[PDB]
Amino acid sequence: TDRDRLRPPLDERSLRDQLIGAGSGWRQLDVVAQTGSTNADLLARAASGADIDGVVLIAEHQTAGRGRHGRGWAATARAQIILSVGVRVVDVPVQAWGWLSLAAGLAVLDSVAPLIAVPPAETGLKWPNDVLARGGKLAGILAEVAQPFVVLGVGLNVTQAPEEVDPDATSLLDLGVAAPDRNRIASRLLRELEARIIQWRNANPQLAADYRARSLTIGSRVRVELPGGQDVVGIARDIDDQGRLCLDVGGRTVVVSAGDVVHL
Ligand SMILES: Nc1ncnc2c1ncn2[C@H]1CC[C@@H](CNS(=O)(=O)NC(=O)CCCC[C@@H]2SC[C@@H]3NC(=O)N[C@@H]32)C1
Repeated sequence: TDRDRLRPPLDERSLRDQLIGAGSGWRQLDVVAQTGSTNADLLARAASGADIDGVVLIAEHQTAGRGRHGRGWAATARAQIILSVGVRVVDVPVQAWGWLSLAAGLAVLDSVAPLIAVPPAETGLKWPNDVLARGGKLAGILAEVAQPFVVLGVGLNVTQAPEEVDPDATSLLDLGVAAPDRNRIASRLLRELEARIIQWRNANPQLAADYRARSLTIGSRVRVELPGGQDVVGIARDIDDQGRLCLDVGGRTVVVSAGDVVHL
């Protein structure tokens, strides 16, 4: 397609020089031409004994991507920022691990927000793992547990056309960013991510506060599709200390640990 001219490759050397060294917590960064799933790859490293804390894996293309709840993730080469990072979590109470996922979405949003000229309506965070812009899914986040680690995965649509991946998707290009630079965006993303991970590890109240400020879900009428197929309709009110969504259902509180949110 014509978007190929807007998709130059990543510069691995430059990313390493920016992100590895004094002042940074990232220990390793690799760019691979392609793989099945960056999340699976880092999980596999950990499963064979690797210390993956602060390890970054970026793929130009991903052929067997994973979404939440056994779903998939679609991509074409060089159209997204596709990455996974390792996070040691055993030092943090297990009940707080759900916030690491929310923190990642916040980091992704903050990394790309200033690139848009004028933010259209419905731009922000949808619980529990969506970055939305103009109602479209700009990025998806997947967290997978492999004690003592969590592997955090990010799929961010940079020039990816919705016709290539999913009808409800959007990208920076489709949001009016004419020539997005994936090298600059990747660096910004990883720096934002480091800060949010540190905040999460230290239970900094600003993490929850900043998330709330960018939430599209809180205050909205929602239908939540639960694991198992059930739907619950209510109004989202808050996120608890476990990262769970708190719903007002006719005056009753229903707290949801996992589900698919539709804003009504
Ligand atoms: N590229 C896409 N953009 C927007 N929506 C998409 C795209 N591809 C598929 N979709 C739809 C089709 C299935 C839906 C999956 N939604 S979900 O259940 O909330 N899961 C997610 O959003 C988590 C996605 C995480 C993908 C990252 S990419 C690198 C890392 N490795 C990996 O295999 N997964 C993560 C979204």
